[PDB]
Amino acid sequence: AYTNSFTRGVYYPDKVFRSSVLHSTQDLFLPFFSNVTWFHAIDNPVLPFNDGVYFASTEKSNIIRGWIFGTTLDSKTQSLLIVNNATNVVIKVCEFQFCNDPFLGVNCTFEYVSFKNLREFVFKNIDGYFKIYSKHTPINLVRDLPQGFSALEPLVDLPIGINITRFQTLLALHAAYYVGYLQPRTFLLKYNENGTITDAVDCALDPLSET
Amino acid sequence: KCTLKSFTVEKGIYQTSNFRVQPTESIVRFPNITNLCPFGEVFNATRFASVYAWNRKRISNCVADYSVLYNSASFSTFKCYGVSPTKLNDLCFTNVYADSFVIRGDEVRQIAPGQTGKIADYNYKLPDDFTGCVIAWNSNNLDSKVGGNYNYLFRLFRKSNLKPFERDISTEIYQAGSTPCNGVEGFNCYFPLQSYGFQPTNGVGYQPYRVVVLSFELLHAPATVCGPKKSTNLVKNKCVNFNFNGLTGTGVLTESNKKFLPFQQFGRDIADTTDAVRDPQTLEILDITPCSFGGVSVITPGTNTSNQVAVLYQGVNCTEVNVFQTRAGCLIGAEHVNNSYECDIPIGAGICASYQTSQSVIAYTMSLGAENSVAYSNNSIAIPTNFTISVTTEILPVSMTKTSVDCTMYICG
Amino acid sequence: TMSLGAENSVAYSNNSIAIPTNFTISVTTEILPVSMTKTSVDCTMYICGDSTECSNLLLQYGSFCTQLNRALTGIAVEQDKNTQEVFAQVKQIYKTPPIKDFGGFNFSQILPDPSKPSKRSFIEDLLFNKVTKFNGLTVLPPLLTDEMIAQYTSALLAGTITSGWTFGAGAALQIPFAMQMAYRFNGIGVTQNVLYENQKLIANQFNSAIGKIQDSLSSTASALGKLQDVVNQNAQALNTLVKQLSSNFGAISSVLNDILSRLDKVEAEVQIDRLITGRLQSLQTYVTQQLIRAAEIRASANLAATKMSECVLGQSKRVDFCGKGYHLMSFPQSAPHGVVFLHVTYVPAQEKNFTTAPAICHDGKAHFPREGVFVSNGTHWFVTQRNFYEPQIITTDNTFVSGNCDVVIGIVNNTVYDP
Amino acid sequence: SALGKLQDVVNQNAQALNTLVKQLSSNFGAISSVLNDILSRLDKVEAEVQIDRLITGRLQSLQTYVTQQLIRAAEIRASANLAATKMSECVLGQSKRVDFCGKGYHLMSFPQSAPHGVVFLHVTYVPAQEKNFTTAPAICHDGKAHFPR
Ligand SMILES: *[C@@H]1O[C@H](CO)[C@@H](O)[C@H](O)[C@H]1NC(C)=O
Ligand SMILES: *[C@@H]1O[C@H](CO)[C@@H](O)[C@H](O)[C@H]1NC(C)=O
Ligand SMILES: *[C@@H]1O[C@H](CO)[C@@H](O)[C@H](O)[C@H]1NC(C)=O
Ligand SMILES: *[C@@H]1O[C@H](CO)[C@@H](O)[C@H](O)[C@H]1NC(C)=O
Ligand SMILES: *[C@@H]1O[C@H](CO)[C@@H](O)[C@H](O)[C@H]1NC(C)=O
Ligand SMILES: *[C@@H]1O[C@H](CO)[C@@H](O)[C@H](O)[C@H]1NC(C)=O
Ligand SMILES: *[C@@H]1O[C@H](CO)[C@@H](O)[C@H](O)[C@H]1NC(C)=O
Ligand SMILES: *[C@@H]1O[C@H](CO)[C@@H](O)[C@H](O)[C@H]1NC(C)=O
Ligand SMILES: *[C@@H]1O[C@H](CO)[C@@H](O)[C@H](O)[C@H]1NC(C)=O
Ligand SMILES: *[C@@H]1O[C@H](CO)[C@@H](O)[C@H](O)[C@H]1NC(C)=O
Ligand SMILES: *[C@@H]1O[C@H](CO)[C@@H](O)[C@H](O)[C@H]1NC(C)=O
Repeated sequence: AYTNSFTRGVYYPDKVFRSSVLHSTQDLFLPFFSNVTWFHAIDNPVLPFNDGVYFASTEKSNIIRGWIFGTTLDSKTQSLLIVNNATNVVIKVCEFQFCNDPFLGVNCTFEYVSFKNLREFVFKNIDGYFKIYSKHTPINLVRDLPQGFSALEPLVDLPIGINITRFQTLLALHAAYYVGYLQPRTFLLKYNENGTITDAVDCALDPLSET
Repeated sequence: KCTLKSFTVEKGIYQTSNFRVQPTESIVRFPNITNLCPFGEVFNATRFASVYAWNRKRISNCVADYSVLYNSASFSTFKCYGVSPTKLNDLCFTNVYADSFVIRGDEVRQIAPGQTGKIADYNYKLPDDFTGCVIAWNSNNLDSKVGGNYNYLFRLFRKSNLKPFERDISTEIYQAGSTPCNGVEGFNCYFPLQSYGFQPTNGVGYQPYRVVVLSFELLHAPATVCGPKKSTNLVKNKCVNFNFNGLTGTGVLTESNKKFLPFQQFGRDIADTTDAVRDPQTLEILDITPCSFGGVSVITPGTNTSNQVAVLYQGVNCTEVNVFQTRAGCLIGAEHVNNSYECDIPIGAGICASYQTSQSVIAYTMSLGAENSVAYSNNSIAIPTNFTISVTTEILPVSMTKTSVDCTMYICG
Repeated sequence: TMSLGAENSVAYSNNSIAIPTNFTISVTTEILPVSMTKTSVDCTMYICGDSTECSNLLLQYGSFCTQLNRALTGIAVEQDKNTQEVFAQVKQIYKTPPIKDFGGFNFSQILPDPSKPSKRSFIEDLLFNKVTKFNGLTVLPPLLTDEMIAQYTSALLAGTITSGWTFGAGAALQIPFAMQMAYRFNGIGVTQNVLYENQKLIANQFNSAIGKIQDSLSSTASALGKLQDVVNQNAQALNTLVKQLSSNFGAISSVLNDILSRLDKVEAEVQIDRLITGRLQSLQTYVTQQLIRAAEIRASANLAATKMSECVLGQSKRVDFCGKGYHLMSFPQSAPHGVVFLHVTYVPAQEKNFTTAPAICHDGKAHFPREGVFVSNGTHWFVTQRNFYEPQIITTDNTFVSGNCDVVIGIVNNTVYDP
Repeated sequence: SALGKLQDVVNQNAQALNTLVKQLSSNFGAISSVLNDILSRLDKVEAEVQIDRLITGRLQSLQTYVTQQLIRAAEIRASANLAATKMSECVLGQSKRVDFCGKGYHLMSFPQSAPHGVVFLHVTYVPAQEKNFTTAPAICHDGKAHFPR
């Protein structure tokens, strides 16, 4: 299944404050109105990672709780694993030997700890530095990812140096979710009076956006 | 007189070199972390890494002293890129990646940015734009052994050259032709690694050398590896020189309502200079405003008539420099007057100055002319009963001197 | 494909004339730039930002920095000269009497309003609403404040209303405003009885045309485009000069304090000379384009000063110099960085066709009109003033003789009256 | 000071040539501002590095001069076009244009030559001694309204 991404998937590009300004930047962004893959966990196959990922899920029930990343997923290299279970965060990179059908059951060079709603996330891995961004919002639409704009703040950067070409998501076992890929687009970002990114233009979308 | 390169000065207003408020104190701020950085875990380990499989050590959340390294007689080379070693103790970085390995004494030439050859292309690749230091020492007494120290390995072959910092540890057979290798050595099919096998009989070029490449994560992100420098109390509402985490500048600091989100560390201007900071010891946002500056104009009657003078600090406030405030700036040595006259020397915003009685420079709002109610009514006319013939002069420039310049004789003579 | 205009066969023949039987008083706005913002740049602080290390390298380049400050000082002094040459054309600050008995013409919307915090007219306040510093860059104030510019437009306007053109040639001489307007009608070749016989209509047409200026300015934000374009070009030039401080020009960083906090002197100088080279070229490109832009504003101020003299202090015979139609009069209003002229013109309105002749035969003598055209309603022949239909009996006193009927091509037989 | 517009054109052109000659003494980052000093001290490979810093800066110095002389020539041309118009309209004619040829009602003008310029002596009639009168737009007679010619 597929859906329109609309203007979703913008994030704060750098750790610098700006306000009441229009600012132009080139980075891995999800293009406006791009084509997003869609799944229903009541459905967690392995997917390619490309240059980076936008991920989102619908919420009323806490089914979806984590992710796996790597190249072969079979102990031949360090594989990033993330859990965020709605009370705790746990992160690991060991040479795990996952089975062909893993779930969260209801060498480790790094380790770390810390529908009514839509949860949004962005993952990117430039030179194996795994950066993460996210957002949450209430929603009115039961079926699908609604049209709107709200930028994602950074959460974490992992200095792990890991090559990723494949990834997967983890269900809790004894909901609608989404995947789309980032591209090296130029964007014009609007920073408001309170320094929030409140709107953007994808400069390659159409000739008016290029104008 | 020096600005005009003349001993006589005509009547007028002349700009002379600019005024700047000077920094009153120097302010220094760094994170209050106390850990000494773990560099001994790299430089003084008994074991060391093979160059085909170099070890990266993360350095973070600590106080360094890089001068302990470059003061030492121990190092056979100490190159630095994007930084000078002498200056590292004043800086602070988000992380250091200390990459570490053994190579032969000749191969130090391949441990540099943008290089080629067996070590650079098949073992350890530095980028075109590296920021860091490459530190090497002869380790014959640590890493040679009789019969050969075979514990140190290098990749002899690869099917394509590595990207910068691409840590390929694969032992899969190198294929030199169309011949299938079946995971074993054979015709056109070779193991990709070799061993240095170091012996104490080896010469200065074929001896083992230990290498550390300190690579600096230098970013807008918060810093965690700082040099050994002190930090001061903070200062506000005063022009000061300042340093936050190595970000050196000068200005008036104040508290501010700039609503930094918890991940932001600096604010930037249209010139990409910094216009706010977050302090590394308290989560408080400081606005930065430039120390006051302006042109300085000297207002003079001609030296043919007086040596008295008045001075205008353009756009400055008189609290920052008779003394009088105007929209043009702070005006000093001019007597303010409530009479109004033709504009003799122009100051700006309707203010002018002249030399008058007590013979001194005076400053006043200019008069546009005498004020005249014309005697209009619906039945009154004025008719001229006599005339005067005026002859008035007008002067117009028509040409200028016809210069020529042989640019080959101007440039090269 | 664009259309140039509606096609029109003019109804020409060798004996047909069209004479206008009525007129309209137009008031039309002209907007001219007169000055631009007086910027100044401390080129040492722009290029080197109070680094002493960069400051000593910038001395290797000699007098490039003082001649940039000399060029911008010449541009800045010229903006006050441009303003003085347009507005300071009065020698005295004239004022209107407290009784506005101008024969029914109503100047209240262009004369000063004392309720305002600066004494601008109502139309000068609309003009001031419809048009909109850290890196060694500064803005210097103009010599004449907007309050002083509004006193000059007030004096020019009050001299023109109370005394006509006389205050331009010498002392202001009072003349009743309808008698001054009767002179303006003689100046376009309309006989002055046409004003006195139509005075109440001409005043209503003028007062209505000033009401249309208020409505246009109180709605049409594109109207002052020439002044906003001059404001916009100077802002875009400064934003370009400031953003060029963020460029590397091939140095390791554009921030001069990165180089001076990361590198020792011998390696820092190699990086700083790239910043000096690119920033010096950035500032030379700005000053060169501000010199070319200043020359264009000076040409517009020289035109605005010539329109003040020839259109406000006089009445102009020059076609289309003081608006479209025959010029009667003009009024100046102040605007941000410029001047607005309200040009008052006579436009002919309602043609009728007539038969016409070059001359008339009477007693075999050829008679020609002294100051008019010979015209016919189809049966009778009349002499008319040339710019307004007012037919008079053909007489020895509105005609003159020369020779006899044998010579003139198209002469007509009609009686000429002897009083 | 009455001749100031012509002296200002002399002074600006003199100051531009003195600025252009002073810029020969600048190093632009070379070891010396003297070209024979570089060539008598250094061998060809190292001398050409120093000479190209002088060539770069002296070429920029001369481009700056010729650019501001082009901009100044356009101002002198505008003034000469105006002077040629005042010659035709006020020496060869009698102008009706207000304040084009002096204040007052223009009678006549005389050209006088001056260094790099022209001086016009403009002769004008100025009305000088007013008297006030009552006035009327028209006069009644036998019910006829009369207006002055
Ligand atoms: C996404 O791609 C599929 C084909 O892969 C196409 O049918 C669908 O219409 C596309 N949707 C959008 C939003 O472009
Ligand atoms: C989240 O994980 C922790 C262990 O990391 C566990 O103790 C906790 O109960 C989990 N919470 C939920 C809501 O599953
Ligand atoms: C750790 O590395 C060794 C080889 O050095 C490997 O055999 C082992 O499987 C790795 N650990 C895990 C958790 O796979
Ligand atoms: C900015 O934040 C303030 C509260 O700090 C709020 O009142 C205001 O409405 C916000 N403005 C915008 C444009 O979001
Ligand atoms: C040290 O810094 C932290 C914030 O980083 C702050 O909470 C603490 O009060 C500081 N203590 C001192 C003595 O500076
Ligand atoms: C110079 O000053 C003297 C008196 O000291 C005076 O006679 C002369 O006229 C002055 N000239 C000028 C040009 O000011
Ligand atoms: C000058 O500074 C004082 C504070 O010392 C302030 O009250 C005043 O408004 C300032 N005036 C100007 C024109 O800056
Ligand atoms: C000018 O007049 C004002 C009152 O109008 C007065 O306050 C001020 O002190 C006077 N200045 C001088 C220099 O006398
Ligand atoms: C004048 O006469 C011609 C006769 O053909 C006619 O076409 C034209 O419309 C007339 N114009 C006016 C203004 O009466
Ligand atoms: C106009 O032309 C006609 C012929 O079409 C001729 O008979 C007549 O005399 C001419 N009239 C005038 C006034 O030229
Ligand atoms: C004309 O009359 C007015 C009446 O107020 C008077 O002020 C003015 O001085 C008179 N002018 C002459 C020249 O008589």
